[PDB]
Amino acid sequence: APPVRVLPERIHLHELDPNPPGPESDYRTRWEIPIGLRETDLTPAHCHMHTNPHLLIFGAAKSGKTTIAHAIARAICARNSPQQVRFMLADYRSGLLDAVPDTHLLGAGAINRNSASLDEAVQALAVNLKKRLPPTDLTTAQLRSRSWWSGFDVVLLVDDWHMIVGAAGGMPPMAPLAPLLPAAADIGLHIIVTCQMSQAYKATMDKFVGAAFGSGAPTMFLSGEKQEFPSSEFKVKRRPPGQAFLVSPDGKEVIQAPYIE
Ligand SMILES: Nc1ncnc2c1ncn2[C@@H]1O[C@H](COP(=O)(O)OP(=O)(O)OP(=O)(O)O)[C@@H](O)[C@H]1O
Ligand SMILES: [Mg+2]
Repeated sequence: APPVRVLPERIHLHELDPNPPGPESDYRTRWEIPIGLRETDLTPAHCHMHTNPHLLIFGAAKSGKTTIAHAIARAICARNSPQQVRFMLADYRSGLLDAVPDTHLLGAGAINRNSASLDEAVQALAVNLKKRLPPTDLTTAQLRSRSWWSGFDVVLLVDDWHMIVGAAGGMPPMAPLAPLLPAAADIGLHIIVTCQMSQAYKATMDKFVGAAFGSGAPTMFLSGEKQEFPSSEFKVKRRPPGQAFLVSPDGKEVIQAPYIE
């Protein structure tokens, strides 16, 4: 009678990521980010952010959204120096002060806790990021190689998308950045967005989260009520905190996302 071992209800980031490679490594190694422990083998699943730049995290109340975003930002910072990565945060509920060490923050206005701050920061970011757009001049050998510009990748770490949408009036938030999203891989842009499950369905059809979702961004479906998001592809159901059905074009599987105090 074989011994039972199930997906543990709490896995620390150091258990998921005991041997992180460092800034010394190449781009591919620096952006192979562990995001959780698979139920099938207690082995890390990864965000291949060197190829698909984004990650979406959907979840009901107290399902672990903020902590997971914290933990994944840490795994990214373990792999990348402040010359290789910079973080801009949307943190309306003010829970991500320590998600990133102040060495890796994108300037003095990196942490935005309200609409006025975020609008200004997103304006400045889009102006800077558009400078990295690929010319039609160059050769496709330079396209995947991203050789026409050098600098840090930008991670847009966005907690509680539903609040940003609600506090934006009727205007779309991230309007300056949404047009650049098709070129995210070419300009080194990564968005990591959490959203309450009750609004995540509406979010999958907007121009920011929906652009990443419709283009195959890996998506954690944490605990939620099936009727908030009933599409049978994803198995939206009540889950322990941190447990998620991870969906990408690369497959669908149950993971335990990392915890961090
Ligand atoms: N990866 C995880 N694994 C297990 N438990 C977790 C994990 N992350 C968070 N938790 C637990 O779940 C609780 C809620 O965590 P957290 O605030 O991150 O979720 P949330 O979705 O941001 O909640 P809120 O609805 O307040 O925004 C915490 O008390 C924490 O102990
Ligand atoms: Mg939260």
